[PDB]
Parts: sequence; structure tokens; C-alpha cells
Amino acid sequence: MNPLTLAQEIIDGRRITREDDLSFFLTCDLDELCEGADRIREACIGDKVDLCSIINGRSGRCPEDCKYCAQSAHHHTSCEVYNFLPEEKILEACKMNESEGVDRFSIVTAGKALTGKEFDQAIHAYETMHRECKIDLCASMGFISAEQLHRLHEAGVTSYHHNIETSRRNFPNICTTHTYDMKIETLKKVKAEGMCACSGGIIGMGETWEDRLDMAISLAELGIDSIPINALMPIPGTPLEHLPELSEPDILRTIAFFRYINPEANIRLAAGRALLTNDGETAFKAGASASITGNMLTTVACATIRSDRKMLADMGRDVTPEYWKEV
Ligand SMILES: C[S@+](CC[C@H](N)C(=O)[O-])C[C@H]1O[C@@H](n2cnc3c(N)ncnc32)[C@H](O)[C@@H]1O
Ligand SMILES: C[C@@H]1NC(=O)N[C@@H]1CCCCCC(=O)O
Ligand code: SF4
Ligand SMILES: [Cl-]
Ligand SMILES: [Fe+3]
Repeated sequence: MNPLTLAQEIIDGRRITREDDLSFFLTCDLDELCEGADRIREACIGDKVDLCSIINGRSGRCPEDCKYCAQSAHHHTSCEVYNFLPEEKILEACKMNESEGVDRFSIVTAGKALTGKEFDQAIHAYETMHRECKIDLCASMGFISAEQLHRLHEAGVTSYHHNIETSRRNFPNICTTHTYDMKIETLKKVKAEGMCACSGGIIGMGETWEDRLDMAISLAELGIDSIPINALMPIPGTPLEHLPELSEPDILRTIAFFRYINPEANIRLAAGRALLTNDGETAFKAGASASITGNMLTTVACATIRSDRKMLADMGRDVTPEYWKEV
């Protein structure tokens, strides 16, 4: 077995399982694994690169203890602190991302879960966006209930984001206040609601190569539709502030095997894209088919949205959103 023929087999319908020799993806040649991942992406996704965007709808004060997170109240960081934003600020950002041609937009909230009056405020914001704007809609709100997921879906939200973060084995080393099992339960609810599930995690936090493979396999078993691969941005004041940043070859290997293991998913670049040369150009040629663009939650964009769209179009990818296709 070799990466080039294995990519052909997957194009022709083979699917990697937990019982396959996953160590192959660690020992095989990187450039061949990238080439094969790009071919799998071309066959299963095609040339569209889906671009999404986010707003930090509620910043800081989270009681959870995730070791990477700027917004955990267990850490003293530079993060802004505010309760759920006024609707006008959300609509301003939605309209801006639509003016720039982004495919979808998400409200992302710090906290264990968004509940009660602030949840109602989010719903109202989605109703206004669904009425006024053509850009598609996502939410990332923590451990919400099935009834809340249905309310989001009825208001026009089509994807729910809930990252597994790390492998099951490594999860207790990153967070003690909630569990990996709790993440999987939310994801099952997202699928039962008929929404797209967007779930990935963070690499470079000290997890092993085998943990990264287990993340990829676990998301494949769930049928996850969109998989954000964040490289750690070490945040000053958090426990992980002094971890070394990942190299481009290590990120590319990860993107590529996530593509082999999740051939039909959008493998999506997310935080840490500045670690890649040319703001991720090579990753789009190594299995990635989607990216978050523009500003993140407490850190700034690696480039403007326009720069990302021009880079992708110049390499021959399609970045025209559906709402700009008039005829
Ligand atoms: C989506 S959560 C917000 C909603 C909710 N509180 C939750 O945890 O599901 C924000 C996402 O940002 C990513 N993230 C946070 N801090 C990061 C960092 N320093 N480097 C890379 N990714 C990070 C994590 O993967 C996390 O899932
Ligand atoms: C929510 C978006 N979806 C995802 O998987 N990561 C994004 C957020 C990245 C945050 C990077 C660190 C920060 O800005 O605090
Ligand atoms: S639950 Fe979400 S906001 Fe809270 S510390 Fe963890 S990643 Fe950050
Ligand atoms: Cl756990
Ligand atoms: Fe603490």
C-alpha cells in the first residue's frame, strides 16, 4: 500500500475504518499523501472552496477550563468581555460578510451553553438575518438542547458547530469541566435535527499523531459534514501559551489524512492559518476544500477576505457564493 493507489481506491469507493492500519498515514511519504488527498478532494468535493465567517457574539467569562481558550475565566488573557451582542452589531457583520461574498456566517458564543434570554436574542438575530440577507447561517453555542437546535433550524440556521477539540484519550488533558462524551451527545442531536454538523478540533496542543488519527476516524464514524482543523494559536495567559507552534509539514500531513479518512467532508482550514505558507495555499492543494475567512474570536485575521478569495480564484478554485449566481 502506497498513498497514490490508496487515494485511487478511495476515489473508487473504499472507505477507511478504525480497523485499517492508520499508522500508514504517519510513516508514508508526505508529498505523495498530499497529492492523493488533493485527488480525493477533487473527486468528492470538486473545485468549490466554501468560505465561512464568524462573529464573537458573547466574549469571555466562560466557566469551563479548556486549556487553550482565551475566553475561559480561569485564565487572565487580553480578551474582550461582553454579554450577548446587540442585534445591530450582528447584522452589521452578517451584511459585511455577504458584501464580501462569503458563503456562510456564524454567531459564536463563549460559555458552557447559550440559554434563556440571550438565546432568544440570538434567535431574533437569526430571524432578521434570514429575512434581510442571503448568506447562509451557522451557530456555535456550546452544549444546547435538542429543542434549542430545532429553534435555530427553524430560524434559518443550517449548520451547528461543536468541536470535539481533541481525541477521546486526550480530552481530560485539555478540559476537566465537561467531557468528550458530552460533545458526542450534542453532535448526535445535530444530526437528528437534520442540520449540517461542523466538528473538528485543535492540533498542536500536545496530543500525539495517534490522537489526530483517532479524531479523524471518530468524526468519520459520525458522518461529520464539515471538519475545521485549527492549529493551536497559543494564547498569552493560558496554560498552553508556551507550546511551540506547529510546522507546515505537520499541519499538511494532518489535513491530508483527514481527507483520506473523511473523503466526502469539507476539510476546513480555521485558526492558525498564518502557520501555512501563503495563507494556506498549499493546504488547498493537499486535501482542504473550505476555510474560515476574516477575523476570528479574539485574534485577527491572517489576511483579508478579499485576499483569500483572490488567492483561491487565482489557483482555479470556485469561490462564487450561491447568492451571486443570478443566471
Ligand atoms: C466553538 S468554541 C465557542 C462555543 C462554545 N463555547 C464551545 O466551546 O463549543 C470556539 C472554538 O475555537 C477554537 N479555539 C479556541 N481557542 C483556540 C486557540 N487558541 N487556538 C486554536 N483554536 C482555538 C476551539 O476549537 C473552539 O471550539
Ligand atoms: C469558531 C471557529 N470554528 C472553529 O473550529 N474555530 C473557529 C474559532 C477559532 C478561534 C481562534 C482563537 C481566538 O480567536 O481566540
Ligand atoms: S467551553 Fe467554549 S468558550 Fe468555554 S473555555 Fe471551552 S472553548 Fe472556550
Ligand atoms: Cl473526557
Ligand atoms: Fe481554574
